[PDB]
Amino acid sequence: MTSILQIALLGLVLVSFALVVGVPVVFASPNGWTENKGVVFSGLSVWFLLVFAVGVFNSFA
Amino acid sequence: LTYDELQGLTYLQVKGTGIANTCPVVEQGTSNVRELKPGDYKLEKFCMEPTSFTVKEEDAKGREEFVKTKLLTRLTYGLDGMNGSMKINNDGSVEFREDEGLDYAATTVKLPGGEYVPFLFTIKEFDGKGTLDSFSGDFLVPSYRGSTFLDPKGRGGATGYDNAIALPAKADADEIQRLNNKSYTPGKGSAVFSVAKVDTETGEIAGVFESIQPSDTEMGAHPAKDIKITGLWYGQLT
Amino acid sequence: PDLEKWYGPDRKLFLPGGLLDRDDVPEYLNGELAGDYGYDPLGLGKDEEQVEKYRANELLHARWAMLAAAGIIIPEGLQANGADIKGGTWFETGAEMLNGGTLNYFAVPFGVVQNPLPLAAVTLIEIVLLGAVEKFRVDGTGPAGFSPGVGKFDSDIFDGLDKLYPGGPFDPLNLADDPEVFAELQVKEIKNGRLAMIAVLAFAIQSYVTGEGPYANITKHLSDPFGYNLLTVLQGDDRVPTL
Amino acid sequence: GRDQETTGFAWWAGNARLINLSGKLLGAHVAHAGLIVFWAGAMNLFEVSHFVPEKPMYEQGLILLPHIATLGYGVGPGGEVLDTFPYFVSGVLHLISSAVLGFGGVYHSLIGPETLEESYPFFGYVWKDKNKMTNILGYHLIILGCGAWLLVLKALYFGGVYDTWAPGGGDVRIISNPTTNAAIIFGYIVKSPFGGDGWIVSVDNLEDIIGGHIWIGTLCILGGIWHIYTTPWPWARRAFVWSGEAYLSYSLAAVSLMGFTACCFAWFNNTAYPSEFYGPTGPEASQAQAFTFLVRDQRLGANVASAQGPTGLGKYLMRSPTGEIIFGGETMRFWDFRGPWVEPLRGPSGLDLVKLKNDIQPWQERRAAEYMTHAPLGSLNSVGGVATEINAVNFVSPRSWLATSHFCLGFFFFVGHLWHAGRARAAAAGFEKGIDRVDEPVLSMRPLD
Amino acid sequence: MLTLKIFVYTVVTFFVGLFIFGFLSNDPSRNPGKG
Amino acid sequence: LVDDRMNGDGTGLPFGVNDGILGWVIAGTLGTIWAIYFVSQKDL
Amino acid sequence: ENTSLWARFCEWITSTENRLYIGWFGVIMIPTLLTAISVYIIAFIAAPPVDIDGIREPVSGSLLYGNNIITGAVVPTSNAIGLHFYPIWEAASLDEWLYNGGPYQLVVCHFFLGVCCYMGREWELSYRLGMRPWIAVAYSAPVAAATAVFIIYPIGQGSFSDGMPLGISGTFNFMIVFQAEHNILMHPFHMFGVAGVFGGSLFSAMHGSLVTSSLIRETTENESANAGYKFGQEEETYNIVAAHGYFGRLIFQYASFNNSRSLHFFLAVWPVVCIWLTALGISTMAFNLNGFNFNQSVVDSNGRVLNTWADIINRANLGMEVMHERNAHNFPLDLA
Ligand code: CLA
Ligand code: CLA
Ligand code: CLA
Ligand code: CLA
Ligand SMILES: CCCCCCCCCCCCCCCCCC(=O)OC[C@H](CO)OC(=O)CCCCCCCCCCCCCCCCC
Ligand SMILES: CC1=C(/C=C/C(C)=C/C=C/C(C)=C/C=C/C=C(C)/C=C/C=C(C)/C=C/C2=C(C)CCCC2(C)C)C(C)(C)CCC1
Ligand SMILES: CC1=C(/C=C/C(C)=C/C=C/C(C)=C/C=C/C=C(C)/C=C/C=C(C)/C=C/C2=C(C)CCCC2(C)C)C(C)(C)CCC1
Ligand SMILES: [Cl-]
Ligand SMILES: [Cl-]
Ligand SMILES: [Fe+2]
Ligand code: NA
Repeated sequence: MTSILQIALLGLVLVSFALVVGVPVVFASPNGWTENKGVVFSGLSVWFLLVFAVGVFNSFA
Repeated sequence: LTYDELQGLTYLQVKGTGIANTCPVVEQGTSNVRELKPGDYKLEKFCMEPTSFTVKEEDAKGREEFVKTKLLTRLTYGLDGMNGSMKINNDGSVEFREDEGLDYAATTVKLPGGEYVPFLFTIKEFDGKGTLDSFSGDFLVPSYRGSTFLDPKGRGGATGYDNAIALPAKADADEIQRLNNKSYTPGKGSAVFSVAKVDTETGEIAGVFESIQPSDTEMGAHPAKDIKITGLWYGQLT
Repeated sequence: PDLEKWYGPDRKLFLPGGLLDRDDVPEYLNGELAGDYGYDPLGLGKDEEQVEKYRANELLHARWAMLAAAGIIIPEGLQANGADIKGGTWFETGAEMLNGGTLNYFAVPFGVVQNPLPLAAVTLIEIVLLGAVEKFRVDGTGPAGFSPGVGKFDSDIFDGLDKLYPGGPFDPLNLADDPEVFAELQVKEIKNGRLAMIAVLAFAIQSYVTGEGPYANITKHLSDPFGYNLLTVLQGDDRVPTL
Repeated sequence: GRDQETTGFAWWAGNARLINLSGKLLGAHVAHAGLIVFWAGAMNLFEVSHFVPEKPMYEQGLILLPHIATLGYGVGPGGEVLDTFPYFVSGVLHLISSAVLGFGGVYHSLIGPETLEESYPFFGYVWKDKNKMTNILGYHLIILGCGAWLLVLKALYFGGVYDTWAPGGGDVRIISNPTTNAAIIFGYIVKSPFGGDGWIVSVDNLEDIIGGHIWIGTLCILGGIWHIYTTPWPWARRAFVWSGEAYLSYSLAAVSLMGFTACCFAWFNNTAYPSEFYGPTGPEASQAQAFTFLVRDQRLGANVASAQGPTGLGKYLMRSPTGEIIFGGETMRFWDFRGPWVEPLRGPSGLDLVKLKNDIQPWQERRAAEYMTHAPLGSLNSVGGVATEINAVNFVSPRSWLATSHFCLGFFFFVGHLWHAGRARAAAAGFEKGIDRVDEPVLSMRPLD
Repeated sequence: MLTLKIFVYTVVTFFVGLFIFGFLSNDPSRNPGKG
Repeated sequence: LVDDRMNGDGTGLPFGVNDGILGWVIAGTLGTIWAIYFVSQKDL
Repeated sequence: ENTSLWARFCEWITSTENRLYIGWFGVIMIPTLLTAISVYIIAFIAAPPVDIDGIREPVSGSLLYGNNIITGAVVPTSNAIGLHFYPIWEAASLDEWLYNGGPYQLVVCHFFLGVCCYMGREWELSYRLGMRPWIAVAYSAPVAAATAVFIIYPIGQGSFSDGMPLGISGTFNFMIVFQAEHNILMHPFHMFGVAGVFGGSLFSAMHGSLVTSSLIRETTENESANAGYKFGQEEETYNIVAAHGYFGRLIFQYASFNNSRSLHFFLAVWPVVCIWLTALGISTMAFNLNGFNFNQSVVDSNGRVLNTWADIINRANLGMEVMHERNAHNFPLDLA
């Protein structure tokens, strides 16, 4: 059950890397925030679910 | 201030107060003196405290007298924690032996005229033979500085140049006592003690003393001066 | 006052302005009901008929779950500090009177009286009482009166009343005649109800997970914050230290 | 953002452009808060990544783990590490909270509202609005009081804090009955900063620590309520400058004093900075040298009260300028030191002679030996010892690193306070740009200067 | 020495009080400019 | 003892006052300066 | 209407019309600096020997005690005192106070107060004159250095005996002992300080020679060139463009200072920031951070240690170590 924790954590790192690249360029693009709301919220929701998943799966690891 | 409540105060209650240089004073007890139980005694926690320092000063008109001096150092002169043994006889004949403990204190005083007089206020290796009212004797006085000390131009007994090397032509001249020979020979001091305010219940005594010792000689240099010291002393028995 | 923060076009939404432009709300939630945050990711509202029909069930769930939250947190705490309750914990209170073991009722401050009536009588009067009340609720028909707000009212008052908000007989203390304060209190009621619904569902899942009551949960958590939480309880037993 | 033609401030002063831009200002602040929380998480995880179970935390260049361990996490009797999971949890919570704060900072910096006045009057402010300036001050004072009370709660009911003064080498102890006496609390404040008193750096017991924290938390909450419910008095209005750069200058002078105080706390205090976790202080290492050279020469059959130095003073024991017995040598200058490894040997007369001869303890002797061998002496290469020593030991004390860095930061922040105090006064006066060239004040003054 | 200590103490608190109340006495109004 | 001193070092002595007349003259001098400052108000 | 005694005194203190501006910073500066000046002169002339090292080896320090201008110094406070705040009323006698280095502590405290209030008074005169306020920021560099050698190094080392002796040969002694313990030459902040004063002389001669190179003709060979400049004149007295073209075609045409404003900003900022860095060099070596340690850095394949220039520095450092405080040491490692 450790392998699922490393997969969840590395997925969290990839999500955070994409967020560091994407959230500023989505914010500062012309009229890009108005059309990328859904993808940014999707990234943040997956990020939060993976943080909670890693935290919970550490209690079983 | 007795020895009982001295132990009752912590470090921080005497820290910086000056109490730590004060010998205990037996408030209770009697002054009859003769009621001391004679016997083979090993006194422990001997305490010593000066109350005046005087220096013999030579005057042009020939008057030789002890002058009042200003203590240049702060409260670093009293002596505590000395040990030894003493005997008391039937008639009152007492001999005093002092062997180990903090029995010395480097002290510096100012003659009127601004002359620094360093002297090692010492009582080490004291043999006080006499009676209970008064008992006197000699005590060993180390010079001041040890041989490994070196003066501002190197030199000194154990470690140094043995020569004023700052000028390469004054190698052998009338400064013999300054560079050729360094003398640290330990001298002998004269002290007088007195006992008052004895306590036979807890085996503790008090009294005043009277010491006379020379100063530092600057390692075989300008003459020393005799230092008359007066104060109070405290001790306990066995 | 300040009813322009819960109704109208300018009202507190379920997301602030940066993450939710005001044009992103469903058109059928434009500030007409108490507790309208424009919260609808899944289209269950459709239009105003279905919204107020679902609000009926929301309000009944709220008015049940609030009393429920009080009824789960209070007697367990009373027993924990020392009342003679014997069954304050909610997921095992029903197990007390399985063998005739009737519960002890606390009429605080003058209580700890034994309830001398068994489970069969409890359930028979519980159905015949609340079934009568719920048949009254759908019909708006009530036999007798003597409410403190209006005394000894006859049955010709529940007709004409507003459904889900029947003032008068159900309003002994009034304090709702001003439509302004009535709207403010409607927002207060629905928000307290949603909070208590979240609280009681949290009570349920906390009980299923930790095997104990929520007052025990909050008490042990306040005693040891890091030593007693979700990540502590799912550990099972200790943790191999990393030294 | 903007350019120079619309702001008048160049890029090397570009943050000045957002003095009047409240939303971007708030975003820059919370993005910075994200940076602080990010460094705390990143460095904390880096430290637990570079942590060796055997060596103590001062040998390994650790500066955050000693803070957490002082709080009483993962340590037990004597200071050995029981687990690093509390440190890992602290680091991870800090990293994730920094991610959230950085999202907020990036949001208000890039697409957040320009000013918070026209729409959110609770948050939007002008710098000359003394009521709302005190309101924000009161909010932050309530937050500070809540943090101080969090430390009080941690010391009272949440495991206790680490005490180095408890017997047996010290341990994590629960604080019971903190000193709430106002005289004891404020006598530290009114105290002189010099030797023997040390101002507030000489707080030497956890009861005084937690009592002072009770006092600061309650006074901070009270001041928060007072500031939210009042407006500054006319004497304060006359005494002060009421621009944003002036408020910044006040904050800079305050945190500069705080940085200097933290320098002195790291260098001198050993109860808030336990020597097991942070290494020995300078005085501690000197007294440790004299102490272990006393006990070595005792075990080699020698007398300690005798054997004066080359100066006739006492190689092992002398008397302090007030009277009580102290360690001989140049370490006499550090006679003011008080540590848990000297107090069981120290009585009313200073160092007790019979206690120092007989009542030695093995853990005290080892602690003195290690506090010799790991003195706060080192280079910038992290080469231990004096500047003439070999390149063989890799050690510079965390006390040395903290004291040096925070003196540097305190000094520059005092200078920044000068810069902002002067510029805020000149901007309120109309001098920030130069002399007017036709209404020059010196030309209206008499000659002869 | 105690007399000297009381004298220096009253001198210092006098001059420091002068400094405190001089900077309380409306100091941002001493400028020679407009503002 | 050989000479008289204050021995005021250490002791956590507040404001360095060993006798109450020191605190009284500090408070009194600050008070006199405050008195002249206060009565010399409603000026400029 | 302005008749009250405090307001009249306030207008006297804050007045620009004084020959020397006093201000509210000057009402703290002037007594403190006068006290420090008085005690320093009196101590330099007639101070009896001072036990600096605490080992009963008093150092003379004063002219009447056989010193000259180069050798006389107000000797630092006793090492037995440490940092224990020794004023006159703490001492039993003036004799004891003079023995334990009291004048040094008096001068140091008053001088630190005096320089802090001097920097404040520079700000306050700039405020009452309608000036811009950062000359005090520029003066914060020598103030920082004075505090680093009179306050911070004694605080970090535990004893005011560690402070710089108020003298010339005492200053040299402070440097020799300092390099012995800390190896200041191998410190980047001190290297920055040396670069700062070398660049200060560089840019002082540079700017003075460029302004003097581009002086405008108003006078004759009879009259000194300064006689072409009139006090308070509106026209600029030299050709900035000519000097700038000179410097550009001298080193690099683009990499010159086209703004005289920016040029004078650079002149101000360079030695000020470098003296800031080297003052923190002293301040960080107070808490034993020291210079670089490059001893036995290079070794051969067979492990033998090659001597290096840093190792020659180390040899000189050992000579500076063992001889300094020759009698004050009782133990091998010099942690104190
Ligand atoms: C000092 C911090 C601070 C302040 C004063 C503000 C202020 C404001 N924000 Mg904001 N924000 C912040 C931080 C802050 N924010 C952070 C860190 C984030 C990232 C999560 C956001 C993300 C954010 C968004 C997406 C939006 C705002 C918006 C707004 C504006 C009004 C709506 C609102 O309340 O937002 C709501 C913010 C929250 C609901 C976050 C939860 C706050 C709760 C109360 C936490 C309780 C605090 C508690 C003490 C924890 C602190 C721990 C501490 C020790 C670190 C308002 C002026 C809106 C706006 O721009 O209007 C156009 C908007 O859309 N903010
Ligand atoms: C603590 C450091 C810090 C912070 C927080 C800020 C913050 C800010 N600066 Mg600034 N600045 C700084 C340092 C800093 N600066 C320094 C050192 C300089 C000197 C070079 C400047 C010079 C400067 C100038 C000249 C200006 C600003 C301006 C601004 C504001 C708007 C910038 C903008 O939106 O343009 C757009 C910027 C971008 C599109 C690039 C940013 C992309 C992202 C945010 C970079 C970080 C990515 C990050 C990892 C993503 C995290 C996401 C999260 C989910 C984890 C803003 C609030 C402007 C201003 O004052 O407003 C009027 C302005 O003109 N600054
Ligand atoms: C390059 C920038 C930089 C860096 C990397 C650091 C780094 C550091 N500084 Mg710092 N500082 C800086 C700049 C910097 N500083 C500047 C420019 C100044 C102004 C001159 C300061 C002034 C300063 C002071 C005054 C202090 C530090 C201190 C510290 C150290 C600990 C930080 C800390 O914990 O503070 C504290 C963190 C907070 C106050 C945020 C809130 C945290 C809450 C309140 C703690 C909750 C704990 C709670 C009890 C947990 C229990 C939970 C529950 C059960 C109750 C740390 C290594 C400290 C130190 O070690 O002294 C040497 C210290 O006292 N610094
Ligand atoms: C939290 C404290 C703080 C805050 C909020 C501000 C805020 C501000 N300052 Mg400021 N300042 C401060 C402290 C602070 N300062 C300190 C401590 C100093 C040192 C004396 C200065 C000196 C200063 C000057 C000279 C100026 C400002 C200016 C400004 C304004 C524009 C800043 C800008 O964008 O420049 C841009 C930022 C950069 C170009 C980056 C600077 C890069 C530095 C040189 C690198 C240093 C990093 C290095 C690791 C430091 C190590 C030293 C030490 C830790 C060992 C702005 C409102 C300007 C102003 O007055 O506008 C009104 C301006 O002229 N400040
Ligand atoms: C060892 C003891 C010395 C310790 C020093 C600290 C003592 C406690 C003083 C703390 C008072 C906090 C002052 C904040 C407001 C000052 C601004 C002001 O001034 O604002 C000024 C403002 C202007 O209208 O007036 C006002 O707000 C009214 C001013 C309120 C200040 C009250 C002063 C208390 C009594 C003053 C001395 C008693 C006088 C006796 C001597 C007189 C001659 C014999
Ligand atoms: C605006 C602006 C700017 C910026 C600012 C800032 C400051 C920002 C920020 C921000 C931030 C502040 C960020 C942060 C973040 C964070 C993150 C992104 C995170 C995360 C996470 C993760 C993913 C992790 C993981 C892990 C764990 C959990 C532990 C173990 C290990 C690991 C690591 C794996 C600048 C200056 C440029 C310019 C101007 C403008
Ligand atoms: C926690 C703790 C504690 C406690 C503490 C406390 C309690 C603190 C506090 C405190 C306080 C309570 C403080 C206060 C302060 C203040 C200050 C420091 C200030 C200021 C300012 C100034 C300097 C002013 C100025 C001026 C004048 C003079 C007049 C005019 C105006 C002006 C502004 C210019 C203790 C130590 C016990 C222990 C440890 C821990
Ligand atoms: Cl030397
Ligand atoms: Cl030594
Ligand atoms: Fe020029
Ligand atoms: Na030596």
